[PDB]
Amino acid sequence: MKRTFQPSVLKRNRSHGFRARMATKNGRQVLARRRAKGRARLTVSK
Amino acid sequence: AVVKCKPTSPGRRHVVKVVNPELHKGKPFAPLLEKNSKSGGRNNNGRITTRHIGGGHKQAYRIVDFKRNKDGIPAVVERLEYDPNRSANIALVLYKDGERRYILAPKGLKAGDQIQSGVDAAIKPGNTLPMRNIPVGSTVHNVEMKPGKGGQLARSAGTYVQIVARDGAYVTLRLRSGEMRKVEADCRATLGEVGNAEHMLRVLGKAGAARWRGVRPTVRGTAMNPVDHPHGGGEGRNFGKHPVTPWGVQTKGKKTRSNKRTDKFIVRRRS
RNA sequence: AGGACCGAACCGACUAAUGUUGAAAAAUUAGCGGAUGACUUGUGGCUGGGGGUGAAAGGCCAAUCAAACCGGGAGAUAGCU
RNA sequence: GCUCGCCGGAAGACCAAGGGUUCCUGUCCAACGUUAAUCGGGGCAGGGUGAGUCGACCCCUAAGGCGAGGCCGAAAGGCGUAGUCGAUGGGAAACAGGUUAAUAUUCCUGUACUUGGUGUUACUGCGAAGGGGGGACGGAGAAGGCUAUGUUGGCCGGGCGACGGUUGUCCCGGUUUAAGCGUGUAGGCUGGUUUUCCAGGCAAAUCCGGAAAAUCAAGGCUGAGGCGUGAUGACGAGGCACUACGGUGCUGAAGCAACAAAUGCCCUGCUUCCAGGAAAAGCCUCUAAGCAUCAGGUAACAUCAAAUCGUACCCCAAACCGACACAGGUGGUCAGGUAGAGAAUACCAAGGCGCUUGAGAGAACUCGGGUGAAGGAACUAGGCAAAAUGGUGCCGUAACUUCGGGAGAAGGCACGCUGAUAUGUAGGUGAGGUCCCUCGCGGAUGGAGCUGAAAUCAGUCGAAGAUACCAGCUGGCUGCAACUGUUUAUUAAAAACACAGCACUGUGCAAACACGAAAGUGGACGUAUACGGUGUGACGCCUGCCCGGUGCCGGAAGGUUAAUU
RNA sequence: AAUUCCUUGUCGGGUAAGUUCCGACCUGCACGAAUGGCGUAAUGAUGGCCAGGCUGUCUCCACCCGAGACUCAGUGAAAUUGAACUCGCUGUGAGAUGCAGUGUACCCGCGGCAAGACGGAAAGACCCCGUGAACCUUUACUAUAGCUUGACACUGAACAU
Repeated sequence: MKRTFQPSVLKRNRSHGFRARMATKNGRQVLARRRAKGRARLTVSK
Repeated sequence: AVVKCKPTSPGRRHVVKVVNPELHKGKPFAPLLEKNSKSGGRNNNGRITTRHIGGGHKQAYRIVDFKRNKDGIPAVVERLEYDPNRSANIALVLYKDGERRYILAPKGLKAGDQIQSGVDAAIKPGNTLPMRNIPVGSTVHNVEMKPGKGGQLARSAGTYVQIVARDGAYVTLRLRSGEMRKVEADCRATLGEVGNAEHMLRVLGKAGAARWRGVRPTVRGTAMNPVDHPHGGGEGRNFGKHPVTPWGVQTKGKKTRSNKRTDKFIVRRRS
């Protein structure tokens, strides 16, 4: 059966990547929350 | 010509074709082509603003000259061509100076017929002059509403307006809708009628033919649920309310013209 | 020529049996429908929650939809267990 | 290692996506592996991915995204111009062989090719963020000409048979060779050449386009494949010396022809149809501003450079998505033999597997199958299921019908093998030879050889000849919907939704309408034979009466009536 | 009749027998003409009915081939579970393994069946309740976007009646 996750690193980075997060006010707030929480992986970049 | 196909299959019984052998059986003039990407009825916000639009055959836009501002230069018709962007056929005309342009094809315009624009042009089909010099009571098409911007009225397959009066700097027109509108007596109009009159007698014959034109299916509204449409649902076919648009407007007589800006060029709105 | 015919791939899912702590959170087996088209498919893109999209079933919108998910208001309120 | 069995339009091979060392070697068996395990995609260690030509990067753009200014918006921010990003598309060039335990069009051998920089020489009008050309494009169909590939024969080498026969019309195997360069063919498109003039191509233009003359018909472009060269080579079944029987040096014969033939190439073609079929750059040209005993441009030769990243391995799967070593899902490419219409199906090749618990027993019952006396739907909600029909050709085929259909209606006959017709026919292919010739990949003639149906007659075996796999049950009455289609992913595929068609109504363009506090966008680069909404739902015969109510469209005398005053 | 309550309407057809089916009758409970009416060739994995053929669908099952079940070795779950030394009957308490009376019954396994343990599974979807929700409807109430009316403002000039 066709499942939900069909991986594509291009669509992954364009949708949740670092530059995609830094391109909007709210995306930058996501990084701020993850930095404050102490996340080791801020994004899905690599 | 109008021809009824034979019922060799369900979907060809009622199809009626409009074949015209005079049309060019070749490629169009490339310098006058442009990309025309489809929209699906969606606007810059990506929302469906006009329903029932989607798919269809790829189309290239032909740059048609609706202004006809090359005055004093005769032009000969090279060939009649099929235009997918409109119901009427277009004509590739060659000016004496070597310039080529597309124009709407009038009723009886053929290859080799000469045309001309300007005030000193002759009163014959295809010629474009200001309505000041057009005799009253004549039939014209591709009429300008404001001098110099381009024809906007009577551009469809077999449409035409009739100049019924000329009072001053204005002239009165009988539009194909029956509306009696008046425009300035400096707007250019082309003599004759747009020639594809048989375009109305065409019968698609099947659903797929409408999808070729980019027309998506129309869901009625009584077949929906109330959350989707006022006509909504009901156990069976009830429909116990006044006919109404989506978004709640009558659709059965309610006039919705609320311009009030012109309010002057209209005389006999219609009917 | 054909939203033409028979029929593989491909796309579908009408019947039956099995399975039902399954091999599988919807499949398998035998048959079944369409199969040049309103077809199908890869890649990328757009539409964002009272909104989208919908050949319209209240269907679908990440195994979740008569108003998604996450967080917050929040220890909502609960004359009920 | 010898057998057996399975896949073989894959259960084989090569990739993308994705994963990210799972690849190779050695070593280990606690855990992981649904059992054991010496084994492993497990643990530990080491090793392994070599590019001017493959791909990415790069140049160019599509959808779309961002967006200097700008417009708009309480703020956030939204839209969008110039621009700049963005492939799933366009854009220069490498082939064969050999080689590693693991990489290769990347290393080696051989043979090549492309784009740039610099320099020299010679001849020179060079120059764009501009103009034009080109790039540049649909569906279906039709053949024709070719190749991949295959078959047979010939040739070379080997073999003479575990059991009757097998020195012959016998058996096994091999018979391979690229890009590039040269030739420019089948065939496709186009009439060329020169001069003069011009409201056009934002200015210019020798270019494009247009006009009027003269002169010739042979000019050119495109173009598979073939042939030649590449190649006195490489490869090569098998040998000769080493041979730890793990492999290495040398040598290594034949290496042709015919036929058949693609869904691949000529073909971005040809024909035809309507639903009328991307963009930009590279590239080819045109000149402007400007620069000329310069600079630049063209050709030849020489020389330099072509970086950087990816390259292992899996990739219909045990390595990706599914929590699993999960009967699921996953795009592209390669496409052998016999039979066959066929990529169906059966059996096989290359190659790869026997699916990570086995042994025994041969109860009930369950699952998946086979056969069945007599009867034959008596079963049951219901012929559910099963059984049955099944192919080709010929004959033949009703009601009804929108004259297309219904229809493969129904139903009936014949199908194998052998021989002859005919030592292999009709047909297809086509050599030598001959003749012609603008002497070429030419034409005509010629018919060798190769290939090869179908039919008839006769004979013959079996219970059965479309013998297997494969492969319509049919007919009659009737409701609903015209039809093909669409739908509740995951209990409903339908009489429901669409549908062509019909009608009403709105909309004169800054259209109605819709998304948007707005700008603006869609509608539409459309203009009433258009667009939106509503209902109905092919077609045919039709669609009657009622405007009191509600709504809508109009109208006015009067009454009533808001803010305001 | 996809519509007919009475109703298996009545008659006829088909069957030995037909609440279905087909054809008529009309007494249309409660058809009806674009929320279309009546027909309609073709089409349909569509609904209903009747035939031929076919058969293990059945009368009525029998045998056989395989995969499980069974035994051995290895590995090794699950739901459930107040505790159990966990029988029948009649009665009792509102359908008893557990109380009363009585009967029967050596202790423990394996293979099977599924009547009960009101068996397991999911705080019943029916029903009612809550001054609980959520969506939906409308000539329910109150509001409101939008559309629309006018006044003032952006907004001025003269002329005539």
